[PDB]
Amino acid sequence: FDTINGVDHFTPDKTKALGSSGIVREEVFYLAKKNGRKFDVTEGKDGITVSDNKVYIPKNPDGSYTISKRDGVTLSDYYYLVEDRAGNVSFATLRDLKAVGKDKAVVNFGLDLPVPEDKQIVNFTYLVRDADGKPIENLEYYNNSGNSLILPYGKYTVELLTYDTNAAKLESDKIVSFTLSADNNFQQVTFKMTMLATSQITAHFDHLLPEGSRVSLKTAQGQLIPLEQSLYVPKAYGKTVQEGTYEVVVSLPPNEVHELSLRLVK
Amino acid sequence: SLPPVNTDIHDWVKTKGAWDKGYKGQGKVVAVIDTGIDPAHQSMRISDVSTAKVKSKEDMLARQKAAGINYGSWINDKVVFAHNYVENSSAGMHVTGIVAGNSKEAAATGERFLGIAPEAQVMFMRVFANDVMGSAESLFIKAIEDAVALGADVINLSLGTANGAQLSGSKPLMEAIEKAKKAGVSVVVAAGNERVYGSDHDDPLATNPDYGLVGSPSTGRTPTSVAAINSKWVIQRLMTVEELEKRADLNHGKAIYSESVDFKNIKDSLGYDKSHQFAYVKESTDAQDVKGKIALIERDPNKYDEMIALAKKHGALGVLIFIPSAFISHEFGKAMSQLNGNGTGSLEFDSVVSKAPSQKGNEMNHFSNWGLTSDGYLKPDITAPGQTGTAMASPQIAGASLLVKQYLEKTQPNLPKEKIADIVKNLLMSNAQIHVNPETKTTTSPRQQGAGLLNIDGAVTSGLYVTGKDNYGSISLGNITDTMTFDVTVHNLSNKDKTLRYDTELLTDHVDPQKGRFTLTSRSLKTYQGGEVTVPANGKVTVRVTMDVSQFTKELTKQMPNGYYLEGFVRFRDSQDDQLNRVNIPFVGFKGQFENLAVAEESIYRLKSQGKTGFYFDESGPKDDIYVGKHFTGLVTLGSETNVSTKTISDNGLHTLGTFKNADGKFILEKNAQGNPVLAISPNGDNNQDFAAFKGVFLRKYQGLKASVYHASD
Ligand SMILES: [Ca+2]
Ligand SMILES: [Ca+2]
Repeated sequence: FDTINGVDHFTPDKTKALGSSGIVREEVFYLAKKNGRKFDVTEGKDGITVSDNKVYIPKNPDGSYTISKRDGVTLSDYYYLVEDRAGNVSFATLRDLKAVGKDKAVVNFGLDLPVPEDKQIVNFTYLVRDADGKPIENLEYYNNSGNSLILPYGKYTVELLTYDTNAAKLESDKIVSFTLSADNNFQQVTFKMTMLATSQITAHFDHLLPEGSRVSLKTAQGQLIPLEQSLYVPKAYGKTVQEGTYEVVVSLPPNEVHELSLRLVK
Repeated sequence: SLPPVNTDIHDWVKTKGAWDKGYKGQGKVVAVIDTGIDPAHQSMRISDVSTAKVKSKEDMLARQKAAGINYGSWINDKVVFAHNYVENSSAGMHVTGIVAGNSKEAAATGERFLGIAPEAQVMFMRVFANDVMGSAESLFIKAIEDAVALGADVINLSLGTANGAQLSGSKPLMEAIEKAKKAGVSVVVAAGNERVYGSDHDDPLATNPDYGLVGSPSTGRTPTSVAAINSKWVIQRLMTVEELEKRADLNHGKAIYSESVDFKNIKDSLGYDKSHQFAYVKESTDAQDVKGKIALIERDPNKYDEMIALAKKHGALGVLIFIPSAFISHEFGKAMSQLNGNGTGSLEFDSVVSKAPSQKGNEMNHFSNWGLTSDGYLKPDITAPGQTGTAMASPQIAGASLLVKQYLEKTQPNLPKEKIADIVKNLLMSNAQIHVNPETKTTTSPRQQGAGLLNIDGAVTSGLYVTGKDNYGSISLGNITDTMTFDVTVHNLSNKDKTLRYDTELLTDHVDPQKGRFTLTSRSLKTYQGGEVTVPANGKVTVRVTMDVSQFTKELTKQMPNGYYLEGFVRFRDSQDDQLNRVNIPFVGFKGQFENLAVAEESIYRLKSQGKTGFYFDESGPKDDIYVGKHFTGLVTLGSETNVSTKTISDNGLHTLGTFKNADGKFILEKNAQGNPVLAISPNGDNNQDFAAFKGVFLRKYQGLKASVYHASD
């Protein structure tokens, strides 16, 4: 964000497209008011249609965009918008992208999970530490998300404090290092995770076992998990819950009727 | 030369019997895991550090190096370790005061407050949840492990989830607790403060008896799950009226008053005034009024001081009716005498606290969590005096556990670490005093009070404790059938054998007959005399309890058609002296099939077709309104109007499938010419009634819910 004469000149970073999250289209535009709202309803020939009151700021030769200060319009009314090759779009107010000073950088934290968008753990917490060690203080957030910090140039380290351990498992390193500098001024660090899914497994013997029988499960490897006899249906042993595919062994530290019920989606 | 000791709880829980034997927590350690302390308070002190477990900051540093713990620090001889586990930039000071407060100075009331274990040292882990509870689980586990490592003797855990299961909790937490047990560490946890299914609406209906809500992890086998009784005494700012200093049935004219949501609150120690207008409407007033007219909480014209409509209820209800512009109120025996003396007289509100007898004294706390585990086990384990109910009972049992663990370490020196913590729990439960509900004059259900109110003396004096088949201070039978039998085992820890006579009191739930709802009071069906057994010194003996409940199956099944609880206590006394060696063990079973109770509430359509109604369903508007926002089991679909002069661009949102908008604009469950509603959908794409999805009122925890469609021929 710089000025020439009376400037107001926003030049977006280069969108390094080449891909499926590569950017095909970008626009700067401001949202004019009319009748009180930032949209209007035009009665077309076929029926009714609705649209934001966009007015586009042309891309100058210089690569920049000229934010002429004008009217009753403000920097919280200007938007920079991007559409990637798969057709997701993202917008931001030019005020929020301007809120990061020129001497500062942006780091962004997130979970890489192999599932779609809405079936994702959206909640977790982290801690950011110095070149020396101390936690980061006076947190400045970026574009209205709590996982994008604005920090001065330097070397830093971030730690995954907490997340939903009853919903997923950490698959990558818990403390990752990142460095913000004048050219590398936007880093994204992610913690890859794998989704956890659970089953209710139950071994239902046809006849009562002899007292103190030990009923157990044999995992993928030679591991064994102990099952506890239910208090309400004494024939029904299958107690435990962890999920993945098993076979049943009864020690005394001989039927079957084995049932696992896919149970999940909290 | 020291001020006297406040014994409001000590006299009831019988701590003196433990102190007078040498058990004050010397060289023991309680780890409070909670939201915040102040290690500098007048009460964070110990007498004689030479006997403490941790004798110096250097000792503490040593342990931290040994255990591999590079954070937190020793603070004083009392708080020997403290740390923040939520480190990224008081409530639990009371709990610490209660376990281990040892003050030389006196408090506001003139007396000095001593915790249960005044000579214990303390460790403080700041841990709590912020957005999605369960994310905090990892910090809690780090806390438990550090308490264990740096050498705690008891852990007071502040953590709850509502309707916990005993055998099927959260794997890493339950395991870290198991390691804590294997290190000899009692783990004490509040039961919870949600009380029963539907506590914010009405009492549970008699067809739905799985109403328990005890919370995880107190529902684990290992932790001690503490329910809460209301203290007999309160310490708070009273309100005086001097023309009444003579009528002692009114604490000598000092009232307990309350308020709700802070309208324009009090202006202390100034002889204000008011007279009595009990005609609630338009009297010649010159501005105390009886809220006898239960109409609406609207305070009077300018000067309030309302009083109770129900003689002796002494609820002093929160929410001031029976915005601002005055102040709150609400007591009664002071009202119907304050209204004497000519019509009116002068009062003032005190600025220094006083002791005064409690209005809810000796009654189970309304919010203390109740009922079984989600998967059928008997919790909570025990009661102590205490939305911060159970949370203030919990440290009482943590301190008691310190004292009893001391007893065990002296008189059973070779009892192994892997087996002491359970003995501490079992002695506490077996020696508790069974409560009686002073209102209904009948025994409180073990689903509410556990093995009874704490009794520290009994636990460190009798050598007895009691046990069931599963080797635990209480008995979870399971399904019951017309004939209940179980085997009780008594253990003796003294070196002189004792002889005990034992009977069996049997209880079920009391049910309100005109409303078809439990009353959350118990009903004593019968006491079954059971004989006599002699417990060998340093041994055990087993007797069998057998009961025939056949006589009751008609009436109980009729008032509770899906099964009822049969529960109660096996009570042992000394054979020659009725008051020695009082021990007992609670049991509960279910006459029916608990594991099969209905999971979802009946469908709203079926219910309407029997003239019945749901448990949360508002019968508000027109006849057979089922507004999608109400609470019912039914199907929901999405509607959109057919517009003849435009393309529609707007859906109408969800509505109850089977209901249709009427003249006034309300969705009514319309009936076809045969009399019935009609569930039907049209997947044409028009986005009008194109799908059907399930909406439930769930009576029980569930899993594996899914929807399927079959042909009706099938
Ligand atoms: Ca205990
Ligand atoms: Ca349709």
